[PDB]
Amino acid sequence: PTNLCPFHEVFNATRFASVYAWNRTRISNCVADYSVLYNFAPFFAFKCYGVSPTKLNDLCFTNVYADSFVIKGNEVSQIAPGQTGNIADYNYKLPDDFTGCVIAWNSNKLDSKHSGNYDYWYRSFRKSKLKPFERDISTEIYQAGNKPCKGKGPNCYFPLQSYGFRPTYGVGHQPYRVVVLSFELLHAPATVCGPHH
Amino acid sequence: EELAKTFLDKFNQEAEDLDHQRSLAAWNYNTNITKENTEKMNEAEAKWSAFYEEQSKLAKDYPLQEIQNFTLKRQLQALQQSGSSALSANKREQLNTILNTMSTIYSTGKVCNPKKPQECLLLEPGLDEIMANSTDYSERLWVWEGWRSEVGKQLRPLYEEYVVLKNEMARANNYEDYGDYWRGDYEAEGADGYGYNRNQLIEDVERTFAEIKPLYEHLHAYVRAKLMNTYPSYISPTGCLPAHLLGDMWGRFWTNLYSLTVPFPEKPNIDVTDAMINQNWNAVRIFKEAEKFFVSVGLPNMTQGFWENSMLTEPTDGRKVVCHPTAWDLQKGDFRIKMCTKVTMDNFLTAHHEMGHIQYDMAYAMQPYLLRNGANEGFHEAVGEIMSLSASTPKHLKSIGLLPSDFREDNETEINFLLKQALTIVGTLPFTYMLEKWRWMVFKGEIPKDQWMKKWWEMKREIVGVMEPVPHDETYCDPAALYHVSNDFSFIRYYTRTIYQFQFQEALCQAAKHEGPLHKCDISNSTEAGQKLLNMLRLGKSKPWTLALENVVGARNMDVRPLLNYFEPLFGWLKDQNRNSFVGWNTDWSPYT
Ligand SMILES: *[C@@H]1O[C@H](CO)[C@@H](O)[C@H](O)[C@H]1NC(C)=O
Ligand SMILES: *[C@@H]1O[C@H](CO)[C@@H](O)[C@H](O)[C@H]1NC(C)=O
Ligand SMILES: *[C@@H]1O[C@H](CO)[C@@H](O)[C@H](O)[C@H]1NC(C)=O
Ligand SMILES: *[C@@H]1O[C@H](CO)[C@@H](O)[C@H](O)[C@H]1NC(C)=O
Ligand SMILES: *[C@@H]1O[C@H](CO)[C@@H](O)[C@H](O)[C@H]1NC(C)=O
Ligand SMILES: [Zn+2]
Repeated sequence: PTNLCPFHEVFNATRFASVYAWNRTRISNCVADYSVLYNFAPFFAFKCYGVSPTKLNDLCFTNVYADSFVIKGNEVSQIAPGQTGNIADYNYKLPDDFTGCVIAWNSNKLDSKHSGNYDYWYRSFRKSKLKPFERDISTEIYQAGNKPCKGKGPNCYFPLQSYGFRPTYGVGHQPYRVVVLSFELLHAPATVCGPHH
Repeated sequence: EELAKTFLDKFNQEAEDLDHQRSLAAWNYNTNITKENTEKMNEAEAKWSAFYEEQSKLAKDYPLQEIQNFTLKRQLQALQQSGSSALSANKREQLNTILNTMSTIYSTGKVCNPKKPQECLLLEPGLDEIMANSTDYSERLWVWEGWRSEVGKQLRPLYEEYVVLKNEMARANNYEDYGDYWRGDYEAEGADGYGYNRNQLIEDVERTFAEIKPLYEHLHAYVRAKLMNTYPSYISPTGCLPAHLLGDMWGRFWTNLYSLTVPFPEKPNIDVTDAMINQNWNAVRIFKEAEKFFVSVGLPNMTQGFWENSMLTEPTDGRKVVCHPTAWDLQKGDFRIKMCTKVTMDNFLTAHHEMGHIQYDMAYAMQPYLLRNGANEGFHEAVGEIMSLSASTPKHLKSIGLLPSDFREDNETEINFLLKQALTIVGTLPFTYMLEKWRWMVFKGEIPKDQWMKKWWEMKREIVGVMEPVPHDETYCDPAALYHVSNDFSFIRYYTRTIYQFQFQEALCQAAKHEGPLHKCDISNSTEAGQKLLNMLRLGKSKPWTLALENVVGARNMDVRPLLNYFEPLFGWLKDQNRNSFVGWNTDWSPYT
């Protein structure tokens, strides 16, 4: 297995998924250099759970999963096991047994325009909480009241929302690009393996 | 049941997008005054208030007597309050044109000198300069009367139409008048005796003014004495100080008479401007010093956007800019300060003040949109100034290196310091209270407009002890020649603030366990004091300001005691100074006019 895992191109990507409709790419059958990741190095969060940023390039796993999206600065604290908030409750929840790594770098000069990047969205309303790795792209009007509903009327809200992304926002509201790497030990031959094993 | 939490949650998230828009537009106007940016401001304001209207009615549908979460109840009451949404269509844009016009007049007005008629000159930078240095009665007088003649006369008709519309909006919000809307800031709904009804404020002001009044009076007599030495025939030894002879262009702070009134002139200087001049300071260093003081106590430093987006120098671009110092929270961790900071000690302390605002705004950003305010207008200003009280002690000035290091400590220099402090703190109290009281009257209908300035100068003479140099008919609108009056800012804050301060500093000095006089206390390098204060700046308006007070000082209302005790040595000295003097003023003599 000599071809080198395409980790670069999850990160290197003109536009990211909206957290509510977060992407996933399956790294399957290759040698795994976590090195490229530092071609986006200025990192605001680099938190591993189960393995160590200083021990990637030695990880032998059956599979790797790379989930990507755009979030507020504030909300990066929510991409962690056992966390609570809109982004983990209705958009992207992780298992408590998570083995993987959350990676998060600032993306203002790309994802923020002087007139609001309203092409970014998150789910602010849901009847109940997503389970880990659940994903939900409904646009049904949320019904707050016992009463019936109508389009974005009262007691009856449009379910998603859009971050105004503009350069003068303070850092906690700027756009951040997030990549969760999930390391999968299955019972099968391990074919995402690192340079140093 | 509580679909209130949900409605409020959608509201928070739209309203902060829209309020950032409005704030940016207002900023872009305040730092680049053009026709175009004026109109882009009008359009941002239109969208804000069109939005707030629907959200306000939509909220009035949730009964506030079913809400038991006092937090959500404070939010829902804030929102059931339809400020601006009260005025409507023609009258929301009419108001806004009136307001833009007053604003651009105030910050574009130029007055010329009879001596060199080709010398027209602006207030925000230059006429201020004259009013701070000069000691020429006729020079000062032509600048004072020229400002009031050439802008106050331009503002009069505007102030009138402004008062009718602002009052209409207040009545539409179920207030007696606009002055009842502004005093509603001090209204709080908690429990036991943590409530506060608007109509207490006027009592509670008038109580404290009385307790302040003796001290002011003595300071007044003394300042008159020294001013007689520089203007012998223009000032009576028993009457009033002329209005154009004080620290600045109004009688607001007496902090430019220190030179004329320094008790023991042959000693280390409390004013420290000369020092900065030779110490080669600039705007960026004054603010880096404010920043260091706030970190020294344990507060955040300033954001990058604060440095990359604020106005600290007056722009040399050709750009025309409203220069009055203001601290902006544009709702998104987008904090700025708009100030034309010049290298003096006065700007150094005001950088302390306006950064104290920014620090409060950063502090309560954990709170939901509708609760991100001060506990009351005063607290926001007060916080700016508590730090200042410490930033200003000689001991700290010495630590800065701005004083000469050598230890010439003595009551002598403590009297020097207490007087420079009285000139700015105590001096401003009657001017402030009298200004707001005039406005409260004008709003309540008690002054016919055929007697506006008649009741201005009358209250001036009676309450402040200040008389006018030339007579002013109702073609003037002097009161509007101040930023706050013509730029629609509540003014009684600068009263409550001055009292709330010594209540805070005293408490925050007890924490630092500073022994001895409250006026030699300095909370620098005191992380426990910073912690004491931040715990309550983190509340904002989420709790009754009365409890917010008790949380740090142990009072539920204002208390002149710490202020009086801070200035007590100066009271004793000043009293001696006026043993063979009349401690008071009479509105009989005039200065020819
Ligand atoms: C990402 O990789 C592809 C590989 O062909 C390249 O064409 C693209 O330009 C890369 N992105 C950037 C920003 O260079
Ligand atoms: C999402 O997946 C698509 C699949 O074609 C891919 O092209 C795109 O780059 C991904 N976007 C990201 C990085 O979220
Ligand atoms: C100031 O305003 C003008 C017109 O309103 C605008 O075109 C210009 O870009 C502004 N200048 C700046 C941003 O300094
Ligand atoms: C009030 O509601 C807030 C959310 O708006 C919640 O965090 C808090 O716990 C509630 N307090 C109560 C139920 O007393
Ligand atoms: C706070 O500590 C600094 C750092 O040594 C010192 O320069 C300063 O004088 C201290 N502040 C005081 C003594 O008020
Ligand atoms: Zn202020």
